[PDB]
Amino acid sequence: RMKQIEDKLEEILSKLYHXENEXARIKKLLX
Amino acid sequence: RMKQIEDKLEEILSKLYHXENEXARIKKLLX
Amino acid sequence: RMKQIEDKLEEILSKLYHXENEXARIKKLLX
Amino acid sequence: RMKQIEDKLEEILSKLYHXENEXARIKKLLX
Repeated sequence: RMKQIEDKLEEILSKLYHXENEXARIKKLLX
Repeated sequence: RMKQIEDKLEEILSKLYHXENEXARIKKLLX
Repeated sequence: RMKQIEDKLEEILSKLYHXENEXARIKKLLX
Repeated sequence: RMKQIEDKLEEILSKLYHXENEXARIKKLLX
């Protein structure tokens, strides 16, 4: 269950990287 | 407690999807 | 340690609510 | 593994502080 929790936290970190990707996209629209 | 933690992580993932919807709403205002 | 982890996840959820607060403030600047 | 999970949660919180850094930078482009 700890190693299910770590691999939920990895796919939270992936959906923060998708944070990062939108924040280059908005900074084209605004930068 | 592990399967309480996994179901806090699910309702963090839900509030990243609300990330996603706001980052659609801001791209109507800016796109 | 599980109920330390749950209360790190509470203070991640709080800093997603600060997500919501800024996505109110940017939507004043743009809405 | 609990104290591996807490230290994934710290490096999630760090990548939320980077939320905070960008939401200073966009609030220069817009404020």
